[PDB]
Amino acid sequence: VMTSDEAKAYVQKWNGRDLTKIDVNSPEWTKFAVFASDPENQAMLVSGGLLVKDITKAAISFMSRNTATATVNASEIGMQWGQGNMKQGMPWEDYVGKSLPADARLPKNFKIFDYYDGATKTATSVKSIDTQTMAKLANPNQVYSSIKGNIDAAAKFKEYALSGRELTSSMISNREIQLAIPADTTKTQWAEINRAIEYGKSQGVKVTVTQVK
Ligand SMILES: [Cl-]
Ligand SMILES: [Zn+2]
Repeated sequence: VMTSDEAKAYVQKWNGRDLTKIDVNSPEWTKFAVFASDPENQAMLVSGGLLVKDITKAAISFMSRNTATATVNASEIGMQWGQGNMKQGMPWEDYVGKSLPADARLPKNFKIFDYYDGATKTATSVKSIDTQTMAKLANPNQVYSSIKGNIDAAAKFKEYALSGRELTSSMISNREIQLAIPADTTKTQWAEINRAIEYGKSQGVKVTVTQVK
């Protein structure tokens, strides 16, 4: 996690340089982008004078970009937003199921994960978040914390054995979350989503996002 010292020195280093030379997979860019988009640092960076710098502006817009891996029509996977779990979460979960191996689906009450593929040692949790509720639209950091909770759950998992079937963490190499969001998700919500995704990486959890319109 980036300290003010580190952020200040990083900004100084990039003054008057071409920003296209920035490796957006480098650990330092990643840390700075997280630092600079975390809104508990906004007034800090603004009134501190770091926001006038191109790299700081570039970090913010980078974290606000749409990082959805796919876009799917709700009407084609039997899904609706905001009409209750049966028409939202469950069709989402079945749709993910059709794209994973035929052996992968875990029993209904299995804890935390929904799918597991032994061929790749990949355990998958399936989630949907309606970003268009009055709460999520008007309350900063709720989208973030919701995804964070899912991430920590997935990383916390050690072992679950239910009615003759068990999965242990020694057999989980990849932890993934397949997250669905509505396509009218806002720029500010995308910042939260990307911060959550990056936090996912540090916990060894891959968060993949599909926009459902
Ligand atoms: Cl456990
Ligand atoms: Zn489930």
